[PDB]
Parts: sequence; C-alpha cells; structure tokens
Amino acid sequence: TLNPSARIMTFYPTMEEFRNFSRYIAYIESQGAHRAGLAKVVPPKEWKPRASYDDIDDLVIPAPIQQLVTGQSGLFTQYNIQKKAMTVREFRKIANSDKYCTPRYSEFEELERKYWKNLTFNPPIYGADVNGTLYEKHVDEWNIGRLRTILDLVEKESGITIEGVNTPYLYFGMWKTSFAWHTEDMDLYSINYLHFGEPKSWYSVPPEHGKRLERLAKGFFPGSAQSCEAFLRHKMTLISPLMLKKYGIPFDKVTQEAGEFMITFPYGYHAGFNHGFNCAESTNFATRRWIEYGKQAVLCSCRKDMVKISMDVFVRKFQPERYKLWKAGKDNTVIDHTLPTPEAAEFL
Amino acid sequence: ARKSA
Ligand SMILES: O=C(O)CNC(=O)C(=O)O
Ligand code: NI
Ligand SMILES: [Zn+2]
Repeated sequence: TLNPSARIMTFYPTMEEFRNFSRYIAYIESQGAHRAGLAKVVPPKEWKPRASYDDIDDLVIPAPIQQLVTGQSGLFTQYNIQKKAMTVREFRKIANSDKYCTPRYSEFEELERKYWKNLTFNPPIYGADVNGTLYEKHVDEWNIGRLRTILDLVEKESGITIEGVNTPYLYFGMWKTSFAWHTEDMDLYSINYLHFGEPKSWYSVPPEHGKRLERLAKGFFPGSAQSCEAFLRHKMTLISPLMLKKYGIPFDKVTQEAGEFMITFPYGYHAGFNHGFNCAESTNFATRRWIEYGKQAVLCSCRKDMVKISMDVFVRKFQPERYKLWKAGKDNTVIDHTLPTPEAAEFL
Repeated sequence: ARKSA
C-alpha cells in the first residue's frame, strides 16, 4: 500500500509545514516513511539553525574515541578506545590532515567500496557523544534541544534526565568513522541534523524485517548472543551490505548532506559512516505510536546503568484502559510495523 | 545513564 517497496523516502516541507514537528512526523508516516526505518527531510532554504559556524573553534570534545575494527568477510567488531580531550579546532586539523582525510574518488560507490575495504586499517578518531547544541536559542522550528514531543514526560513528570536521549548530542566526524548496527534506546525515534561539512552515509533495515537481522547477527556471534540477548545495543557490530544481500536481509542506503535531517523510526536498524570532517547534532524523540515499541523493547542486561525508561507514565496517560492489564503482565498486544501513528487521522 | 557510541 504505502511504500510497498519500503524504500527510504525524502521529504521537502514548506516553512509552514516545518513549523509543527510532531505534525510533520505524523504526515510523513501517513506517506509510509516509517516502513524503511529511516527517512530524509530537507529543510526549506530560508531556514537556518544558526547564522555562522566559525565561532565554535573553542568548543571542547571531552572524550574522543579511536575506533579499532577487527574482522573479515564483511563481519566486524568495533572497539572504541577513549582518548584525551581536544577542541574542535584541534579535531579539524587532524581530520583534514593527509593521514585521516578522504581519499580521491569519482562516485559514491567507490568511496563506499573503500570504506568496506579499509575500515580495519588506520583507525580514525570520532568526536562523538558531546553534550551540547549548535542551535540558536531563538530557532523555534525543529530545534533538537526542544522538540516538544511526548518523550518530555520523562523529564517533566518523572524528573529524569538521560544525556543524548532527552538532551542533544554533537558528533564531530572524520573519514571512515562509523556507527554500528543498532536501534535507538527503548526503540525510540531519533533525529539527526548535519550542521556542516562532508556527508554521512546511512544503511537501514525496515522495522518489519528487523528480527531477521537479529537472527543473522546471533548466528554470526553466538558467544555475544549468549552473554546478552540485546548485544547489538553495544553498538560494536558491523555488517557490510554485501553480507546483508548474501543472507537476504532487505535494506536501503542513503547519503545525508550538510543541512539535511535524518529521522530514524522505532525498531529501525541503522548503521553508517562519515565521508570526512563534519558535525552532526542528534537526539531521541517519541510519538504515540512509539509507546507500544517502548513497552516491548528488548534491553541490554549485561552492562550497568544502561538506558531504561519507565513506561508507566505513558501507559497510564495514553492507554488507561490497558494499564491494569499491562501492570499484571497480561498485555498481549502485537505491533504492526506498517501502521501509521494515530495522530495522522486528518492526513489519511 | 547516558547515550553511548
Ligand atoms: O551520527 C552518528 O554517528 C550516529 N547517529 C545515530 O545513530 C542517529 O542519529 O540515530
Ligand atoms: Ni542511531
Ligand atoms: Zn548487553
């Protein structure tokens, strides 16, 4: 019906559509965008999150990670080793230097090839997980610091703050820096804006096929699966498109350019890599449709202090008629990944 | 608790 091919969709809102975030997410879901697990949203040309990016050179990256990768035949494991702090200024110099810079290429496929050929050599440094926002306090549209979604009920009612989830994160990339296959904490949505710099390429598995990817990864890494059910949440596992194709996992790819938003959808598996020096800002968010995902999310057991959000406030507020049953462990609801969020009543 | 890469 709506995106029967489940391919990644791109959207081009007017400033008027840009004004209401939750509504536009509802709209693109009514168009089937969520079926791919990932979507691109290009803001109108007039919109800018900030006027200029040169006043940021003194911003500190407290905990850079060197990404060491081991593996073969399209299956890899990534070990992130923490490094001493540096500024953006210092990071740019290392990123744009001849050792870590993007190699020469004609078309994207070549660069993609070089990424999967070279990802275990010359480990790069990733400026990840930096608390902060590059938005300007007066930008009211699609502000990653305040999106006004129902996820706020974690802070506003329960008083809990979870860094990177209900607060913004910055990511300073260089060539070959990557993010492994994962869904979001509590299978939330995420939003990602590339502020400036070289592109970020993404891979995505449709939520309706997510279980097939999990079985695949379990088969490849049984030791890891025995130790933790949700081990993919460790964000250590890299699997090439050739392997996905070989084993019959549906997926799509898309490249994100400076000034573009990417939205990931509940239980969308995604992975990717940065083309060169860049800066991205990201956070999680939610809609009504997410509540059932949150209730059913399989979480990491093996590590201390992992992100676990109490679903109680959500069930209580948006599903009062199911609350008693849910508290009793008797809620048998099955998720249909193809369905849009209820907020799209008007659009359909 | 925080988000980790
Ligand atoms: O930008 C990165 O390195 C990783 N980002 C995400 O996984 C996301 O935005 O959901
Ligand atoms: Ni993600
Ligand atoms: Zn675990």
